Amino acid sequence: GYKEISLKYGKGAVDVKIDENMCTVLYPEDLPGVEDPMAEVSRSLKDPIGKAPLSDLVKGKKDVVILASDITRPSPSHILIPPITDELNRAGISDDSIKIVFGLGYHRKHTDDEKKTLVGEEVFNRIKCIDHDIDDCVYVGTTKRGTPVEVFREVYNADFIIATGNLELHYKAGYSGGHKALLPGVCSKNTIEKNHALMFSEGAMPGKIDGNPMREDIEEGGKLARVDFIVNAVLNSHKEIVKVVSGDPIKAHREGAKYIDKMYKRVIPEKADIVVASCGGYPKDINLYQAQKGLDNAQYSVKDGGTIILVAECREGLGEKLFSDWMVNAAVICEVLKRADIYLISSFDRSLTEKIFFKYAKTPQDALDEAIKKYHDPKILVLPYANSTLPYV
Repeated sequence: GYKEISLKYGKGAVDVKIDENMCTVLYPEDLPGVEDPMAEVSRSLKDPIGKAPLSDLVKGKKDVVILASDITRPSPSHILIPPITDELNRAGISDDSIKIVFGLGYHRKHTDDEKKTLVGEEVFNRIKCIDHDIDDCVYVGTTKRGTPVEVFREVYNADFIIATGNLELHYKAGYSGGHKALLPGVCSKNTIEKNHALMFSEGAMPGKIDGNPMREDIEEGGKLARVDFIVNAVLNSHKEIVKVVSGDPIKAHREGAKYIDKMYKRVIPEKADIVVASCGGYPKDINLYQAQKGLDNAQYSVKDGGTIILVAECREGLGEKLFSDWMVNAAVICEVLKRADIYLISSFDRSLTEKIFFKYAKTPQDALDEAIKKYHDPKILVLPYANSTLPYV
């Protein structure tokens, strides 16, 4: 036994020493970003998953709409959109038959400069770039979960809809991308409101599609809006494009989700009694609110009655105002995970750490030594990069 594992903590690192036969250490396999992203887009458009290529699908269309967004940054639009329009032009579709719609959801409209940023100045000059108008939607049906689907008129009017965006793990929708570009981004306040209520279901969790009510509602509303085709950028932890998937809004998305899974999903035979999770260093552990991203990932791998040891400096404090005010009087995950014990190894003192219901230890080793005593031959799981590593049972 007695393996030494170093865990990132703030701007440095700290060691923990574990019986090697008691523990297992899971690491992400962060792929490097492609050397030529636009060429990668072109590759995947010749290689569409679950659909014939754009060449065969858009013949004779006159109102192609491309969905882009920067609700989530960094947007891939300026890389994905030009190679798409190249394919449309190749198939005989002129720039007057092409339209780009930005999915605002609840957010404010874009300035001209911000639109040029999102699509590139050359696309902006050739092709109309239109902000979602949340007050100009058209009802197209209700999902089986009761979400009325009211789509922006520009999108409703289209004879062909190409959804673009990122594809990564999402803490509620399981994964981003696919039909998510349409629902709720270019839908009405009603669609956005009711769909968002599914966030609080028990199956709204990262890495889960089937049985995820939020993901299922999204893909359903997306299907009532008849999204035709997706182009999605698979990102790594540095938000670099490692892969592009194109084609059927369902099948292409599943392919993208397997690439994410190859990088970040670490399947686990059962839940551990002790989980040691580092956020991976400053500034991912800059404050407790941000450290939650590590804890939200570790929460699925600890047993009922288990112990999480969260290694996160939080030099800048509790973080976001509404989250912090809740902890001392958005925080949802911490509240859920309190069927286990949580040690916080941080720059906080014991009094503050305990005031927010964490257990306190000076170092991770001290926390693990006291936790190990509370269990009979505990299984120990160590997540050195918990902000991107998803243990999955």
